[PDB]
Amino acid sequence: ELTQPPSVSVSPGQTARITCSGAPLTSRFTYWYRQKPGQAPVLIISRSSQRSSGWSGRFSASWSGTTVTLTIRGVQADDEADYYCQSSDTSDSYKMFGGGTKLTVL
Amino acid sequence: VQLRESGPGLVKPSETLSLSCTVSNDSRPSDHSWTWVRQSPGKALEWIGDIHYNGATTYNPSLRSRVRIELDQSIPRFSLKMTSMTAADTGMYYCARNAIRIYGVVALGEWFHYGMDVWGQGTAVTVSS
Amino acid sequence: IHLENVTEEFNMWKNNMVEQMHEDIISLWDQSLKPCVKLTPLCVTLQCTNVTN
Ligand SMILES: *[C@@H]1O[C@H](CO)[C@@H](O[C@@H]2O[C@H](CO)[C@@H](O[C@@H]3O[C@H](CO[C@H]4O[C@H](CO[C@H]5O[C@H](CO)[C@@H](O)[C@H](O)[C@@H]5O[C@H]5O[C@H](CO)[C@@H](O)[C@H](O)[C@@H]5O)[C@@H](O)[C@H](O[C@H]5O[C@H](CO)[C@@H](O)[C@H](O)[C@@H]5O)[C@@H]4O)[C@@H](O)[C@H](O[C@H]4O[C@H](CO)[C@@H](O)[C@H](O)[C@@H]4O[C@H]4O[C@H](CO)[C@@H](O)[C@H](O)[C@@H]4O[C@H]4O[C@H](CO)[C@@H](O)[C@H](O)[C@@H]4O)[C@@H]3O)[C@H](O)[C@H]2NC(C)=O)[C@H](O)[C@H]1NC(C)=O
Ligand SMILES: *[C@@H]1O[C@H](CO)[C@@H](O[C@@H]2O[C@H](CO)[C@@H](O[C@@H]3O[C@H](CO)[C@@H](O)[C@H](O[C@H]4O[C@H](CO)[C@@H](O)[C@H](O)[C@@H]4O[C@H]4O[C@H](CO)[C@@H](O)[C@H](O)[C@@H]4O[C@H]4O[C@H](CO)[C@@H](O)[C@H](O)[C@@H]4O)[C@@H]3O)[C@H](O)[C@H]2NC(C)=O)[C@H](O)[C@H]1NC(C)=O
Ligand SMILES: *[C@@H]1O[C@H](CO)[C@@H](O)[C@H](O)[C@H]1NC(C)=O
Ligand SMILES: *[C@@H]1O[C@H](CO)[C@@H](O)[C@H](O)[C@H]1NC(C)=O
Repeated sequence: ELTQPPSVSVSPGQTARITCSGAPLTSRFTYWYRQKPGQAPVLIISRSSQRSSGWSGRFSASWSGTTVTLTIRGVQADDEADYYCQSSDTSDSYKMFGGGTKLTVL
Repeated sequence: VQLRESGPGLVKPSETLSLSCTVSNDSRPSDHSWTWVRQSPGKALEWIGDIHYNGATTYNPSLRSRVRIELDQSIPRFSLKMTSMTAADTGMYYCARNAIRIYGVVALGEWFHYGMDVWGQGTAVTVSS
Repeated sequence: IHLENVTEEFNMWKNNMVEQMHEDIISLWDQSLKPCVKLTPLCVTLQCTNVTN
């Protein structure tokens, strides 16, 4: 499956980073979502064509080994939610989710 | 693009499940993917299955023995057939559109998933008596 | 010039027209290959990776 930190604490204004780890992340592509409590998930990082870094706007992500770092630039107090990395298997048969990671804002 | 779910609210245990999700304001409804994903309270998300308008479906293999997803395309509303409801499946369930864009021949796999852009209403799936 | 009633049997499997035609083009296409660049310094220790994305 996937591997995440359970919760990440940071003050506003700094740069919070979340490391989604897992065995399928050797090869496959990683999603990202945002879900407010009591409401729907929101796709936050999608992808373009393959050699195009997906998309770089307000967030970014790098890759090193089986770890994928979720860079959050410019933390404020309004983005408080729970976050999720998503991928599939290298065999391309089924789709799994991350464990879930709470944003803790000071 | 609009979407709305459809649910009964209260379901007894050991019975079945009939859900659907109606889609409107979609200029190309025919070339996306359509999926059910559920959520338990205070838990992670939980993918269920998916359907494409060719008729090809995949499922979560652990849940595969009790589920089925089917489709009407005239009314852009795809259904949901879960059997054998248990109280552990009490949660918040979602329909969603997983978009795919095309960079060439569809039959040769020159496409990629855009990502799941549009998320459903959510329904308080209550398995109780 | 159309001819009147000549019973003649062919043999498409045994003629030298096919044999010459195979010999012509190989010699002709090799003739175009002569003044071009030789270009054999590149047979060296090439090292690569996958295209990064
Ligand atoms: C052998 O036979 C084969 C047939 O079996 C044949 O295969 C065919 O090959 C060709 C090419 O090889 C394939 O053509 C591709 O088709 C793609 C899809 O095109 C369809 O979809 C678009 C999208 O329309 C959406 O939006 C409008 C509103 O604007 C709606 O009205 C639509 O209904 C639809 O809406 C849905 O999607 C929305 C967005 O998610 C949803 O929100 C919504 O709910 C809807 O559901 C349609 O518009 C197309 O119809 C016509 O319209 C456009 C308008 O300009 C015309 O230009 C077009 O030609 C159509 O006539 C069509 O139905 C295209 O995406 C793809 O084009 C991309 O690549 C080319 C070349 O690179 C680019 O020039 C082009 O600009 C596109 O590039 C963009 O997108 C790609 C995404 O991968 C990026 O890589 C690229 O960087 C660029 O991205 C940028 O723009 C994006 C959007 O603009 C943006 O999101 C990005 O972030 C970025 O900014 C290409 O044309 C064709 O599908 C094959 N068919 C099959 C069946 O396989 C083969 O060729 C034959 N071979 C031989 C030798 O004969
Ligand atoms: C000689 O020719 C004959 C006929 O001309 C050939 O026989 C045919 O062979 C076909 C493939 O070998 C076979 O098609 C399959 O049939 C089943 C049941 O009918 C169907 O489910 C299959 O559809 C899957 O596979 C195709 C291609 O792989 C996919 O395009 C399709 O979407 C389905 O794949 C999905 O499920 C897979 C399950 O493991 C996933 O791995 C896969 O990634 C994919 O998931 C994606 O697509 C889903 C749909 O969009 C989506 O929900 C999901 O999220 C992913 O995005 C396929 O149609 C024919 O049944 C068979 N016909 C007969 C009569 O036997 C024969 O092979 C040729 N001979 C030789 C030796 O090759
Ligand atoms: C992705 O790669 C492209 C070219 O390979 C590069 O220009 C871009 O800065 C990279 N983006 C990230 C976020 O690493
Ligand atoms: C559908 O929704 C879009 C926004 O995504 C809106 O601009 C458009 O007016 C709507 N279409 C109709 C026919 O109302």
